[PDB]
Amino acid sequence: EPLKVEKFATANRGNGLRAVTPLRPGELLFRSDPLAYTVCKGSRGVVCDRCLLGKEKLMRCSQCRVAKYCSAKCQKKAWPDHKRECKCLKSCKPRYPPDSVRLLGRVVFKLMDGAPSESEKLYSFYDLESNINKLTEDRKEGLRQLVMTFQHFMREEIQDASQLPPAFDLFEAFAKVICNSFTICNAEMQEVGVGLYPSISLLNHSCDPNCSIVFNGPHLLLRAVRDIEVGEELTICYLDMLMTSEERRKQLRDQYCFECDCFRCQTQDKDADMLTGDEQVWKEVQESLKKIEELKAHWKWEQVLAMCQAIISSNSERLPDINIYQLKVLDCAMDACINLGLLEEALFYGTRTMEPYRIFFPGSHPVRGVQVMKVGKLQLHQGMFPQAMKNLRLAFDIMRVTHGREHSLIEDLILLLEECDANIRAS
Ligand SMILES: CCCCNC(=O)c1ccc2c(c1)NC(=O)C[C@H](C)N2C(=O)c1ccccc1F
Ligand SMILES: C[S@@+](CC[C@H](N)C(=O)[O-])C[C@H]1O[C@@H](n2cnc3c(N)ncnc32)[C@H](O)[C@@H]1O
Ligand SMILES: [Zn+2]
Ligand SMILES: [Zn+2]
Ligand SMILES: [Zn+2]
Repeated sequence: EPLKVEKFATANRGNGLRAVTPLRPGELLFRSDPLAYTVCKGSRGVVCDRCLLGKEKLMRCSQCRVAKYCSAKCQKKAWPDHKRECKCLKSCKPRYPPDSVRLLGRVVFKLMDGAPSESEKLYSFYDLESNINKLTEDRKEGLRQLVMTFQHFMREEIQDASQLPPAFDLFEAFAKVICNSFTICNAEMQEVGVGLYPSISLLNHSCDPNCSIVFNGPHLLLRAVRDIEVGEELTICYLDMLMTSEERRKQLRDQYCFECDCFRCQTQDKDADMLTGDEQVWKEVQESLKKIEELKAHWKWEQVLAMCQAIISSNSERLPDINIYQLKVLDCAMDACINLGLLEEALFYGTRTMEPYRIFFPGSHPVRGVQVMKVGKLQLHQGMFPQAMKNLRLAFDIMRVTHGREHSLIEDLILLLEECDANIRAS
């Protein structure tokens, strides 16, 4: 069709997107490649720099020796967007720049040297929100340091403003990046990358949204996850669902410079359940998760598992599985076990997440769709067919809404459903 969405000017939250026509759950609203993107710090050399797929088979750029790739095709295609950054990268090894700086380098190369980008159809990098009049002095110091890091990293390819676009202010561009960066997760919901998607950046936040985004490599799909009326603002949740209203407050302040007075934030919706169990215990668990989550972002599965087991099967006092810190521990342990092939133990943690995930991810949410598929997949390969089929159908009922036929993972689920169904049919 023409578009199901259009940019408009909201009353109190700058620009927004709104429905042009009524929308149903699962309808594809928009799709976009990035303006610019980069692999994350902790997944560097663990995933293809370009398609963001994992492998043990990864060849690597001998020029800079920082880029890794899954294929000759991926190395070659990533050359135009990695030609200019190439020199700068080698030229500063091994104190590597923060992701935000590498990301902005690619933005600049792309605005200088690229044709207009399809990702900027509804809204461009130039139009993005900076919140400059809301930034705290502490935030500004932080952005100054990013500007100086950028001028250093980029010295070879960029010495002055004629090499940057028309009047382009680097302080403002980092301001834009802070509140318009998308985290790119792979099919298994692990963080692998960071990109800008300027048309998608019109979406304002809601702690109970009507839309969802999902990624297939660097490609982004925006889908409705509820019914939406003509004229209704389109929204997505910018944050992890496993957070309390206080945690959301801090993050929405610090990164996005706004205050949320939605129903959930006004009522502290779910907050008491999330923090059930003994406070001294969940305090330490939340402390240890810093490290467990760091190890995870670096794919260090045996170490993740060791630390999770010391919590889950601790000799000292334990937490309910509905406690968010406990829950995040169980999830990391599950993922560790999957990636280490300890499938019975993976299933044990996975099944325990099921009921909390039902509660903390209401309606249709891609994170729940994927977790349910994962558990269903584990059961399937232990011959637990009736319980598998149950979970695979549930995953399909979520992911037909959240991922849809345009996302290749749905094809994988379809194969699992046909397999499980074969088994039952014959039994
Ligand atoms: C510019 C304003 C948008 C900021 N937000 C996002 O970029 C975003 C949020 C949540 C995401 C993703 C991206 N990425 C995905 O692949 C979808 C899944 C649902 N999702 C996560 O699970 C997630 C949860 C908390 C932290 C980071 C995460 F990636
Ligand atoms: C990705 S942008 C969203 C588009 C933005 N409103 C614009 O005008 O370009 C993120 C910024 O939008 C604003 N924003 C998003 N959700 C909001 C909300 N629920 N209430 C108020 N402001 C919000 C904040 O300025 C935030 O830093
Ligand atoms: Zn690749
Ligand atoms: Zn290179
Ligand atoms: Zn809220």
